[PDB]
Order: sequence, then structure tokens, then C-alpha cells
Amino acid sequence: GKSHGYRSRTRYMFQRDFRKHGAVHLSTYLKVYKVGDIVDIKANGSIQKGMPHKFYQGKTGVVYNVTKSSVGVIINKMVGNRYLEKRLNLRVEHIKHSKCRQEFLERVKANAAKRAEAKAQGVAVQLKRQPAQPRESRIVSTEGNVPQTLAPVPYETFI
Amino acid sequence: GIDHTSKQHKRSGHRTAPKSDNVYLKLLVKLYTFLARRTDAPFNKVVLKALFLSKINRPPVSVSRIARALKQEGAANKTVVVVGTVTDDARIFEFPKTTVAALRFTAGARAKIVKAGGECITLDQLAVRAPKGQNTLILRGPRNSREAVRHFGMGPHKGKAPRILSTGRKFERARGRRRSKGFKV
Amino acid sequence: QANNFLWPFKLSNPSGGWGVPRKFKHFIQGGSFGNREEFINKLVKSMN
Amino acid sequence: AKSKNHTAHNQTRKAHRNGIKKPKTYKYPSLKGVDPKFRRNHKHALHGTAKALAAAKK
Amino acid sequence: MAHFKEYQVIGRRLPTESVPEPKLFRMRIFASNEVIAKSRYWYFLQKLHKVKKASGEIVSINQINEAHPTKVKNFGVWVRYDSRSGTHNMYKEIRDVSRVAAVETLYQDMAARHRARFRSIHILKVAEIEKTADVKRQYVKQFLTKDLKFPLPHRVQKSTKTFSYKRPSTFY
RNA sequence: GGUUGCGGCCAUAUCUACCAGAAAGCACCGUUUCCCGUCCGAUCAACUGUAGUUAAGCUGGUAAGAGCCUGACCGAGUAGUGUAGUGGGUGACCAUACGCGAAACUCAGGUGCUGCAAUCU
RNA sequence: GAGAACAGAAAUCUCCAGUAGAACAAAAGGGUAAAAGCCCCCUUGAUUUUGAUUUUCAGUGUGAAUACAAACCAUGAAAGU
RNA sequence: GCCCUGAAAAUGGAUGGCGCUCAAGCGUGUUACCUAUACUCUACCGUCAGGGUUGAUAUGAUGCCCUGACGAGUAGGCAGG
RNA sequence: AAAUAUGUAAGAAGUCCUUGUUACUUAAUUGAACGUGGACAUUUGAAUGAAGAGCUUUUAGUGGGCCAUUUUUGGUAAGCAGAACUGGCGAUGCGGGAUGAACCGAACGUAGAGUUAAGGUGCCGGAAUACACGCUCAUCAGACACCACAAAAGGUGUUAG
RNA sequence: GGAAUACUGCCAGCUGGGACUGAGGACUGCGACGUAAGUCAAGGAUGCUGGCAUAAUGGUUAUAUGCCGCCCGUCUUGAAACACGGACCAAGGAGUCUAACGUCUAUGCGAGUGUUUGGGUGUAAAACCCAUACGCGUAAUGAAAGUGAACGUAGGUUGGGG
RNA sequence: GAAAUUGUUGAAAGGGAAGGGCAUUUGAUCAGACA
Ligand SMILES: [Mg+2]
Ligand SMILES: [Mg+2]
Ligand SMILES: [Mg+2]
Ligand SMILES: [Mg+2]
Ligand SMILES: [Mg+2]
Ligand SMILES: [Mg+2]
Ligand SMILES: [Mg+2]
Ligand SMILES: [Mg+2]
Ligand SMILES: [Mg+2]
Ligand SMILES: [Mg+2]
Ligand SMILES: [Mg+2]
Ligand SMILES: [Mg+2]
Ligand SMILES: [Mg+2]
Ligand SMILES: [Mg+2]
Ligand SMILES: [Mg+2]
Ligand SMILES: [Mg+2]
Ligand SMILES: [Mg+2]
Ligand SMILES: [Mg+2]
Ligand SMILES: [Mg+2]
Ligand SMILES: [Mg+2]
Ligand SMILES: [Mg+2]
Ligand SMILES: [Mg+2]
Ligand SMILES: [Mg+2]
Ligand SMILES: [Mg+2]
Ligand SMILES: [Mg+2]
Ligand SMILES: [Mg+2]
Ligand SMILES: [Mg+2]
Ligand SMILES: [Mg+2]
Ligand SMILES: [Mg+2]
Ligand SMILES: [Mg+2]
Ligand SMILES: [Mg+2]
Ligand SMILES: [Mg+2]
Ligand SMILES: [Mg+2]
Ligand SMILES: [Mg+2]
Ligand SMILES: [Mg+2]
Ligand SMILES: [Mg+2]
Ligand SMILES: [Mg+2]
Ligand SMILES: [Mg+2]
Ligand SMILES: [Mg+2]
Ligand SMILES: [Mg+2]
Ligand SMILES: [Mg+2]
Ligand SMILES: [Mg+2]
Ligand SMILES: [Mg+2]
Ligand SMILES: [Mg+2]
Ligand SMILES: [Mg+2]
Ligand SMILES: [Mg+2]
Ligand SMILES: [Mg+2]
Ligand SMILES: [Mg+2]
Ligand SMILES: [Mg+2]
Ligand SMILES: [Mg+2]
Ligand SMILES: [Mg+2]
Ligand SMILES: [Mg+2]
Ligand SMILES: [Mg+2]
Ligand SMILES: [Mg+2]
Ligand SMILES: [Mg+2]
Ligand SMILES: [Mg+2]
Ligand SMILES: [Mg+2]
Ligand SMILES: [Mg+2]
Ligand SMILES: [Mg+2]
Ligand SMILES: [Mg+2]
Ligand SMILES: [Mg+2]
Ligand SMILES: [Mg+2]
Ligand SMILES: [Mg+2]
Ligand SMILES: [Mg+2]
Ligand SMILES: [Mg+2]
Ligand SMILES: [Mg+2]
Ligand SMILES: [Mg+2]
Ligand SMILES: [Mg+2]
Ligand SMILES: [Mg+2]
Ligand SMILES: [Mg+2]
Repeated sequence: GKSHGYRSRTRYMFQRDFRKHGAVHLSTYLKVYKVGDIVDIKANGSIQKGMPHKFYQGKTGVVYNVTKSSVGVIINKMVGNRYLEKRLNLRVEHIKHSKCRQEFLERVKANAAKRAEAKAQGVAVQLKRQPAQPRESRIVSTEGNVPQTLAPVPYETFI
Repeated sequence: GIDHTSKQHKRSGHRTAPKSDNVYLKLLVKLYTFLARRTDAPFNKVVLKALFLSKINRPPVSVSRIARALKQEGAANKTVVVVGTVTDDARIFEFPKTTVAALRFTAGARAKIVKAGGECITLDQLAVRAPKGQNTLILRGPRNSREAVRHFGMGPHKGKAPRILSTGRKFERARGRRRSKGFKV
Repeated sequence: QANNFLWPFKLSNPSGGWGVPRKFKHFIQGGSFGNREEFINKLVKSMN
Repeated sequence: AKSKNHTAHNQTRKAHRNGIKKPKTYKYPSLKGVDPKFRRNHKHALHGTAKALAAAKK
Repeated sequence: MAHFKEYQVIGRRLPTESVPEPKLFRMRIFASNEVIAKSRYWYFLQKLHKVKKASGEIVSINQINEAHPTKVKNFGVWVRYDSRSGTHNMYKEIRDVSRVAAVETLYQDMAARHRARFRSIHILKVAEIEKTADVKRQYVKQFLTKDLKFPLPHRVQKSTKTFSYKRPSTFY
């Protein structure tokens, strides 16, 4: 009958990336995690100990614990109509620092600056982001660039 | 039609009067909705609602919980207000002076307060002395000390106490409550 | 703030009608829906 | 006498009435499952700094 | 699709730093309004060029009116179209007094004879046939003979009341 | 710049065939008392740095080289796809409207970058 | 592939090539090259205590599994495991 | 493309019927026109909400007064009668 | 290697400076975690919306479902059997599709006036025997989605290419 | 060369015909017109005139005419069904009471509470009064023997109405 | 001294059921309000 073991349906998920099998490079072990850090979760199939269940592949959570060979990650998972808190013991091989945050940290650190650069000068800042605006007017010149007239082309077969 | 985004004809959820039939209660309410409509003091608005509350949502305040509150920094001359009844407590030996305005004082409570040369005031007397609730400390009692709430949220690993009549070894203490008997909770 | 202040406008049906046999295809296919650019003014006036 | 076997039909309608409630979030979450050796030390650390504050209120 | 205007439409792909002033291309387009016209433009540019509307821009849009609207002209018309089972090129000739009139009767004709709706047609070219005798299709040659005259037999007048006291006459 | 010891990214570093490499280094290389390991001092161990050599390792350059890497309105706004119609068609299927948009292909350009430390005409 | 008495398609000896085309009880999929395969050396961590966690879920049980704490040991020059 | 052949079933019989042939048929275009418990404005009912009003010397404070929005319903819940 | 779908982030529970606590951890007052004191307010860190948001108890009915577009399995097929996402019917009248659970339009308090939807406007029947260009003649013509069927093949009928 | 016109759009340009509504009930607002006095179409209709004063209008009813309308009740995915019950009418005819309970609410009293087994008393099954116990609560946890709730302003931190 | 059901009298309708909805004509019948 049906079958639904732990690593069920994961053939291509935990698979290894073309011409990237073998030892994991040492940078994966030199990276350093602190409680609060935001991490993305993705399984290294060659590292059977400490694997995320496949539900958590592609998922991003927060470190809550740092352990000898691992980090404890809390993921919010929705079951029924509600989220429940989930805690994952993952070896450092199945985790990386998420950049889901840099645009923020980089933007903060920058936002402080142009605020100083304003204040100190005599204000007028405006530092919220804004959506793509529509385009302004413009004058396109014809010089070197007279318009080429095209028409639709007849039916033809090649074969 | 309207693609409604939220339930129609929904009642706000809040009492608007009390459920009680007591004339004197209804009179205090006559008083305090006036005060609330015409004084912009927030105290009056809070008091109005508390008058509507059912018995559960107004646990008794003990005279010792009053003595504590008067121990706050800068609070000793405040007049404590309790929109409910005030109960006695032999566990405190030394009880301060003050003025407590409340709906009911048990016999032993007004005794203790009065023996210390303090004063029991009804809510309307409070209104007259403090139309904006000036210099007033509102105390509420423990709502979630009730026996009922012991049993709210019963379920595995929740630690919340069976609805049970008899208790003892041999009432709901075997399979499911210990590692050696099926499992534990 | 200005625009939110305005309750959504309640309009009537177009007075001289929709100008098309069937409303629910794009303006570009002889329907009524989508961006009809400045032709909105004729519609909305007929509706207002 | 056979019957339907399974369907999700209508299940997300039901979950959306009361709604899919977002996770709910606390400042100071539980240390549940945090390294005991850490916690043991954290316990004395805190005790220590409390003392050093009540002291500074001598 | 309606009563046609003819439009010059001009577009280009958007400028970029390394390529400011992209090339600029033009199409004549027969449409009932400029909204359908810019639409048609983008439709054909994408059959010809790496572009689409999100990465291009309309530069200009102008209605072209007939130079000599009360001068009878012999049009050559070149069309691509799809049938129920294949796609086909066609040459037709239309005698009228404007390109715009001429293209209306073309769609009409294509709808009537070949059952081709508007979506299925591409006008490839509309051109005025300068010398009679480069006129090729006989259903027009016919109207070029000298001193041409013809009666309209069997005249049928529209009654305006439901009853009539005569008995009509189709004389003319 | 060379070179070595430890490296990071892990082919622009790999593969095939040629050739060039000063100085130092590294290497090949001599030995069998001693620790040590072998069917075999080939590997592994020790000892000399003496006796010998750039042949190989190593490093670099060559090639309308194989591979790999990068780019392009090269192919292609193609294939596929989200949304629309009381659109076409017996049907199989297919056009159109508002969007998103490949892979192969073709051509061009490239063939390791770099951290710590010691050393060198 | 090219080589060596008896020796042959197949015995045992050697060199070259070899990204895994093998092997890892078992189905199949994943994984793995100074290994996770093959050969050897030492061993009992397949042990002790009691919690937390992931899958199945009601976020019950059971199975199975993960990462720590507190012991006692194994191995290795060691980091470690 | 339209039409024609290919094209056989049981009571008499269905483009809904009548009937229609430069259609009242097929393809396409342009106006006008008809009409839903829908949309717009208005009155009245009720429901929900937000305001105002104890000042006596007259009559409903669960009252009175202003204002806005909303109204389908089996099983079923509650409410006022 | 898409499209659709999908995890996280877009700040006061934030960012920076100073330097306290410990039995953890470091060669090390090193780190780690929690802190004290200090500095910067609403363009404080995208959009749109918000008849507010959060939270607690308790209890009914239900636990045969079925249909349509799209994806889709088994089957020659089925008004057949089985899944996916949404939308419906069931529980729902009203206008249209003559008729019809599910299609189209549109969701209902009692009414006036107006305007429309989908669908129509020869007569039945409210509304042009309206306008305009073609095509079609059938001794079993054709006539509007879902939908109430027709194919290979063939015609020196006629049309345009 | 110089105009006109079409088309599309704009005007806080003027103006005619027709239909439905007229909610509200002193005044109070925002205005408009006037040199002013005053006036007005400016927070919801008034003025003038006629007819009848009654079955005239209106209600009710029967019938006719236009259009529309299938038997209800039931189980069911689906019933007007070629599914079941029901010829007709009266009258009867189905969630009750009790023991012990959960949640909610009202009321009394409150670290307590509960007079009604019983006693006293009586205008006699009522109403009125009451001593000792008992029950639940004020302590928990262990299988049990047993032990049994302040380091501290009954703690620190963050939010918190008032 | 109800209803089902029945006789007589009076009034009305009735081309293969009857009964019902919205609207008005026609007949019969009737409240109110005028002053
Ligand atoms: Mg299976
Ligand atoms: Mg294992
Ligand atoms: Mg307790
Ligand atoms: Mg008009
Ligand atoms: Mg008009
Ligand atoms: Mg009209
Ligand atoms: Mg239509
Ligand atoms: Mg209008
Ligand atoms: Mg069965
Ligand atoms: Mg079945
Ligand atoms: Mg079932
Ligand atoms: Mg040398
Ligand atoms: Mg030896
Ligand atoms: Mg040697
Ligand atoms: Mg050696
Ligand atoms: Mg050499
Ligand atoms: Mg080397
Ligand atoms: Mg090459
Ligand atoms: Mg598609
Ligand atoms: Mg379709
Ligand atoms: Mg295997
Ligand atoms: Mg190794
Ligand atoms: Mg074992
Ligand atoms: Mg169980
Ligand atoms: Mg288990
Ligand atoms: Mg027919
Ligand atoms: Mg007809
Ligand atoms: Mg027609
Ligand atoms: Mg007309
Ligand atoms: Mg209505
Ligand atoms: Mg309305
Ligand atoms: Mg209702
Ligand atoms: Mg998303
Ligand atoms: Mg989402
Ligand atoms: Mg808003
Ligand atoms: Mg609000
Ligand atoms: Mg429930
Ligand atoms: Mg239930
Ligand atoms: Mg149930
Ligand atoms: Mg059942
Ligand atoms: Mg549907
Ligand atoms: Mg049902
Ligand atoms: Mg419906
Ligand atoms: Mg008829
Ligand atoms: Mg008519
Ligand atoms: Mg079709
Ligand atoms: Mg039909
Ligand atoms: Mg033919
Ligand atoms: Mg009035
Ligand atoms: Mg009035
Ligand atoms: Mg009268
Ligand atoms: Mg009269
Ligand atoms: Mg009669
Ligand atoms: Mg009928
Ligand atoms: Mg039944
Ligand atoms: Mg059945
Ligand atoms: Mg029925
Ligand atoms: Mg039947
Ligand atoms: Mg039965
Ligand atoms: Mg029967
Ligand atoms: Mg009865
Ligand atoms: Mg007596
Ligand atoms: Mg007696
Ligand atoms: Mg006694
Ligand atoms: Mg005990
Ligand atoms: Mg003892
Ligand atoms: Mg703290
Ligand atoms: Mg009698
Ligand atoms: Mg009747
Ligand atoms: Mg009537």
C-alpha cells in the first residue's frame, strides 16, 4: 500500500548538485552562529546525521541554541489554521546565514548616515523606499535615427 | 450585492448595563454614566464598565492586597477604590489608616479598616469627594485564581488538572500518567 | 490621506449604455474591461 | 458499498474563516531545550548581576 | 474590429546607459482607436524584434488621413491569414476612395468569403495601383471600361405604412 | 615576480601533445648502525646533505587542440506558462487579449584568482 | 589494453589506463575515493541516568530518528569520533 | 468558404412554435431599442454602530434625539414576542 | 530549466558608545549570554486596505456529498470510477439559456423613479420586417456557448485564393 | 497660399418638452443679491383655483382578463416524480421528571459557608427560632512510611488601564 | 350544539381538473372623515 517514511519523496531534493559531490568545503565549518541569527535550511545529502526533515527544506528560521556540532533553529509551521512553533536540531552542514537581512542591515547603517548628513547640514531627508514611479516626459531626437518602417511578413515554410 | 469583508449586524461584545436587577446598582450606574459623559476624567469611564461586570470578573479584594498597594512609593494617602467587595485577612497584623471606597465591605473588613481609624466610603460618596477620581488607586482582584480555570486547557502535556469528583491513588493516576503504565500524559 | 478620505464613489449604470455587446472581455477586443486610457472619461461621465 | 476516499475540497475555506493566525511573538521566548551547561551558568550570571544592582541601591 | 482610422505608430526599446537612443521603428496600423492601435503595434513588433511593451516605449502615435479622400483609387491589398487548417497569403484588389474605406471592406470580404475573423488576419501591404493594366483582378477591371454605364433593374422602394393602395412598380 | 609550508574559492585550476625554465627552494638522489615496516628498505622508518641530477616531479608557454568558465536584441519574445471570452473548430486542436518567459543552437571573449608566513638574483 | 612455462574463453604474476562504469546483508532511491569501498590493528558507546526535539499527529500514543546535559569507557600521536 | 453526396430504426413531432430564401440563414461591421430581486437617487421597516441628553415645575433613562452602514439562507445556535 | 505556487525580511522587541555579572567558555577580563549608563523620534524606514485588535470559556449541527473550467490516474468508453487548486450546487430565490440542482448575469427587507447585465428585438413577445459588404438554393438547406453529435472520403454546384 | 468643415475634448454658456418624489415642522448653519433698506431658488413645497362632500375616493369580496404558479411532508448528491405516508373532520398525540455533574449568569454571606437529620415554636405540612455535629472550602505531594510552602519591600525583567 | 358531510333557498362561474400570485374592470358590500 502507500509508503510515507521520513525521507520519502526526496530523490532530487537531497541530491547533490552536478559535479559537486564529496567532502564539504571547510568554510562550511568555519562559519559561526549566534542565537538570534537568521538561517536558511537546505539538506546536504552526504551528511546523514543532523538532517532537516524535507518539510524544512527551503525554509528560513532563527537560531535559538548553539551546540557542539549544531544549532537549534525555530521554524513556524502552519498546521490546520494556526502556526505552531517548531524547534530543529540541525548540524551546521544543513544551514547557512541568510542574506534575507543584509538589505536591511545595509539599509539601516546607511539610513543613519544620510540622517546625520542631513541634520548636521540643515535637514530635508526623505529615506523611505519608494516603488517604481512612472516615467517622466522626454524628447526623443530623430538625428541619426529616422524611424524604420516595418510591416507584417508573409507565410513561408522552411523544411 | 456587497462582497462583505466582515460579519454584518455584529454586536460589540461588551456589556452596556449590568445584567443585575439591583436598583441601587442601577442608581450608581445612573451616576457614573453621567460623570463619564460629562467629565472627560478617565477614572469615571473605567468605573462605569466595572459596574457592569459579572461576579466572576470582579473577584474580591482582600484588605491585605489593599495594604500592599498603599506601600507603593507615593501611594499611602491615595484613596483605594474597589468596584466589588472587600474581604478581611487575618494574615496581616498591622493595617494602615486610609480610605477605601467600594461596593461591599464584609463585616470583618470594615471592622479592620475602621479599627485602624480609616474609612469605608460607598462609590457615590467617592463620586462627591472626587468627581474626577483624583488621588484614587483602583484595585482589582485575582480573576484567574478561580477553581474553574484550573481545568481550562486540559490536554496532553498541558498540566491542567482533570475534571474529577473523588480523588486519591486509583483515581486517574495510572495508564497515561506514569512511564510504567502505557505512557505519561 | 486625501484619497482615502473619499468614500468609494457609487456610480449608476452607464446612461447611454456600455457601447458593446459583451462587457467581459478586454476593451481591446470590443469588451469593456481593462485600461481604456482616456476613454474612461466618457464612461464615467455616463455613469455619474 | 464504496464512498469517497479523500479530498481537501473546502478545507482552506474553513481555515480562513477564523483565519490562519500569524505565529504570535514574544520578547523573551522560552529557553526550552537550550544547552543545560549554558543555562546553569546563565543562572548564576543573572543572580550575580541582580545582586550588583540591588547593591548599587544600598 | 470596427470603422478604421489608420495610424502611424512609433516605438523603441527603452534607453539604457550603454545604449541610449535605441533605434526607433514605425508601423502603419489600421484600428478603430489608438488603444487598439498601440496594442496591435506591440503585437507585430514582437513577431519581428526582441522587445515587448514592458521593455519598450511608444514614442509617437498619429492618425494619417487620406491625401485625396474624394478621389477614386484602385487598391492592391496583400494579406496573410489563418484558416481552419493552415495559414495562407492572399492578394486582393479593392476600389474605393480611401485606404481606410478599403481596409474596412477587406475585413468584411475576408469574413464573408473565407470566414476569417479579425484576429486571424495580417495586412501585409495596401498600395494604390497607379496604372490601370497593372490592375489584375477582373471584378475591378470591369469598372474601368470607357464611357461606363449601367442601369439598376428591379427597383424596390421602402414602404412607410404597412398597407398600400396601389400595387407597386419596380420600374426605374 | 620565483619558490616553499599552511591554505580559501574548488577545471578560467581539468585533459591531450610539444617546448622553455636563471637564482633559491622543492625534487629526484646516496646509505642500512640505530627506532620502525616489509615477500621486496619499491612504499613506509631512520642516517648523510656528503657522493650525483634537472631526466622526471614542479612551474610556465605553445595548439583555427578536447573540457570547462563568461557574454550577446545568436537563436527567441520562440517553446512553455498565469489570467479572459456565450472566441474558431465535428473533433483533434487552434487563434486572439493582459502579463511572465526558457533550453538547445550560433557567435564572440577567456583558461586560475587570491590570504598568512618564510625565502630568493 | 599490453605483457609471462605447463595454461586453454576462465587459474596465478606485472605494468598502463580507469569520476566510480564497483562495492556498501536486503527493495529502491539518496550518499560515499588518502571513503562510507578492500586489507589489517585495538575494542564493546549495541553501555548507565533522566529530560528536550523531528516525522506520522489530536501537534495523543507507538515505531524510528536528531541535538544537548550528567556518567563510565573504546580508540587514535592527536584534533576528534 | 457555403452548399451537395457520403447520412439506416422503431406511436406522429419539433432551430421552443409559427414560418422564413438580396432571410426571419451563415461571416463580419455600425447604431438604436427592450428588461433582473443588480446599479444610482428617495421614502418607510428592522438590525448593528457612533454621538447627544437627568435640570427642575408632567407622562416611557430598558427612554428621548441626531447620524452612518447593512438585510439570501437548510442543519443548527441565540434573541424579542 | 521556467510560468503558477512557496520560506524569511522591510526597525523603539531598532541602531550605535561606555563597561558590570558568571560556577560557562578563552592562552588571556578572552568570548558568550543577560544587564547598568549614554546618543538619535514619526518620511521611525516600501505599497494598498483596516465597521478595530487581541484573548477566554462553553455548546449545536456535521462527519453519504455532488457539479463546472483547468491540471490529472484507471478504463475502448460512459450521464463511469478516482485525486489537485479554485469556484459553485447541496442550503438559493431573481433575470437569461423554451424546458432543466450545478452554465451565463446577478445573490433577495417593504416600495417609487431611473439605468443596465446576460440574453434579445418578423409574429407568438416587451424591443429596428434597422443600416451595411459578402456568401448560401439543399426532391430530407440552415439557424448560436455548456447542449442535446457526426467522420474518413468525394463533387466540372458556386465563391474567393 | 489662405480659409472653412469633420472628428475628439472642454465651459463654474444660455434654454425648451416629459416623468417620479415633496421626507422634515418655530428659530439656530454655510451662503447668494443689493449702496442700502431689504430680498432669495441658501440645513427637505408652497401659492392660486375648482369639483365632491359622498360609496365619489378607499377597503373587503365574487367574477372576468394579462402574465405568472407542478402536492405537501420525508430521507436524499438529486423529488412534481414512474420513491414512501396522507380519502375527509373533530378530539387526543412526542426532549419529561429525578440523582450526580461542566460552563455561564443572578443573589446572599465570605476564609468561610450551608437554619429545615433533629430541637424550639406556631394563626399547624406554612411562616418564625436554634445547640452539637457533618459536608464542601481554607495544603500540598508520595505506591507508601512520611514530610509539608518568604534569601528578597512575598523577588527580577518586559508590556500594562488607572 | 363546532367540523367533516347533507337538503332546500338565494347569487355566481364553468370548451379535458380545481385551487393560488401581482394588477385592474365589473357587481355586491362596508369603515372613516367632512362640517
Ligand atoms: Mg507508493
Ligand atoms: Mg546513525
Ligand atoms: Mg488553591
Ligand atoms: Mg446621454
Ligand atoms: Mg441619447
Ligand atoms: Mg435609453
Ligand atoms: Mg449577445
Ligand atoms: Mg446617470
Ligand atoms: Mg461500506
Ligand atoms: Mg460511487
Ligand atoms: Mg466518507
Ligand atoms: Mg639549482
Ligand atoms: Mg636490519
Ligand atoms: Mg631508497
Ligand atoms: Mg622515509
Ligand atoms: Mg626539462
Ligand atoms: Mg611538489
Ligand atoms: Mg578549446
Ligand atoms: Mg496559457
Ligand atoms: Mg474556451
Ligand atoms: Mg543502495
Ligand atoms: Mg582522507
Ligand atoms: Mg542492544
Ligand atoms: Mg492514546
Ligand atoms: Mg514514541
Ligand atoms: Mg431545423
Ligand atoms: Mg426565432
Ligand atoms: Mg447577421
Ligand atoms: Mg432605429
Ligand atoms: Mg426593490
Ligand atoms: Mg439604497
Ligand atoms: Mg435573514
Ligand atoms: Mg507571497
Ligand atoms: Mg503568502
Ligand atoms: Mg487607511
Ligand atoms: Mg475603526
Ligand atoms: Mg464545537
Ligand atoms: Mg463538534
Ligand atoms: Mg463529531
Ligand atoms: Mg451519516
Ligand atoms: Mg463554476
Ligand atoms: Mg442534505
Ligand atoms: Mg445562486
Ligand atoms: Mg406561438
Ligand atoms: Mg413587439
Ligand atoms: Mg464552440
Ligand atoms: Mg436549448
Ligand atoms: Mg468547392
Ligand atoms: Mg412636507
Ligand atoms: Mg412633511
Ligand atoms: Mg360613508
Ligand atoms: Mg357622486
Ligand atoms: Mg357570489
Ligand atoms: Mg405556466
Ligand atoms: Mg422518507
Ligand atoms: Mg438514491
Ligand atoms: Mg418533496
Ligand atoms: Mg420518473
Ligand atoms: Mg422508507
Ligand atoms: Mg399511499
Ligand atoms: Mg388538538
Ligand atoms: Mg404565629
Ligand atoms: Mg400538621
Ligand atoms: Mg444537643
Ligand atoms: Mg497524605
Ligand atoms: Mg524517614
Ligand atoms: Mg534579566
Ligand atoms: Mg340540543
Ligand atoms: Mg382569489
Ligand atoms: Mg384583487
